[PDB]
Amino acid sequence: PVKPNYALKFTLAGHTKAVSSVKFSPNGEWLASSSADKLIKIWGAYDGKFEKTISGHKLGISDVAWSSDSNLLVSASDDKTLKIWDVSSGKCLKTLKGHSNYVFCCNFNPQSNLIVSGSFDESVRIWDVKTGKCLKTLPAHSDPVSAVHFNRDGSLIVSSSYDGLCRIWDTASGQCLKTLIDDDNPPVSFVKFSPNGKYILAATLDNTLKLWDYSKGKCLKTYTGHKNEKYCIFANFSVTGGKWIVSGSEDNLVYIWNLQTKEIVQKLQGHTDVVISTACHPTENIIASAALENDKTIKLWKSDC
Ligand SMILES: Cc1c(F)ccc(C(=O)Nc2cc([N+](=O)[O-])ccc2N2CCN(C)CC2)c1Cl
Repeated sequence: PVKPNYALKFTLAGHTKAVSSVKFSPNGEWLASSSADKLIKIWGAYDGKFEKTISGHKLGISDVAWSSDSNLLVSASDDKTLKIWDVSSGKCLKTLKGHSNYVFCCNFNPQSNLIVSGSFDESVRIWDVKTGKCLKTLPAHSDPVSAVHFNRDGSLIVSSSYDGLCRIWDTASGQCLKTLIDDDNPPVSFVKFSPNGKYILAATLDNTLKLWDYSKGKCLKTYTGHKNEKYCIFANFSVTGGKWIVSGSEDNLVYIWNLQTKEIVQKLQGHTDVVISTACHPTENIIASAALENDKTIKLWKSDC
């Protein structure tokens, strides 16, 4: 339809400090969350039912990501490591050591034989999942790296940084293939490829989201009306029903825009602190949102379209 009708269905409480990231498993069954409380929690994606806690990091966790088969998780921590987890057993399979400071972001490639990470140390690292060895260290940026993401076939990596740049990397060679810069270079707080891999969605700490044609190297859409000047807030493409852009905001709301018209179609009220993370379910019209220290809860919202 014209607008979605997301309504609050479940509030997931359990973390005792700020929640940093929420991610749906590719198979749609689970939600994983990470927190400053050093814990990963697993929850039912459709019922919000608490499943289990996964522990081991020595400091707070900034991000979590699923393998393509929904069996593994990778986490990125202030303790300067990433950990690879077998979700079913809760086992830490590997600890990925190499970054010299806080690890902020992580992702598996589609094949899930590789992990990419970004750190406060200004590097992007590519890791082998099976051995846990660092395969490449990319001298990616001149300030902390806020996000890293593989494209649809894993041949490219996009990275964003407080240095105001988005960079595109060849996975195989580690070569920088593109540096994206618009009219200014405010800190880039988030970036990801579109599902089809033709565009990149990037957030900057000037209350702006932008859709880029990275190949042409041109900004196609701009999304505004939300508050984002301090925190690295995750954004998403919603594609299960109407085509939306979804993001958290520092006014405690989840914002939803029409991708094409750039109009705000919904604002979701409920959280009591900054909404730092949102996720969109892979097959159903379900959004997960998570908030910082004064809230500590995760919310599941559902729409008919
Ligand atoms: C709750 C919590 C932690 F326990 C640890 C780190 C963070 C955090 O702010 N991570 C972060 C830091 C920077 N930075 O200072 O350059 C940039 C990006 C992130 N994040 C926020 C969480 N997003 C899922 C991943 C990237 C957060 Cl929110």
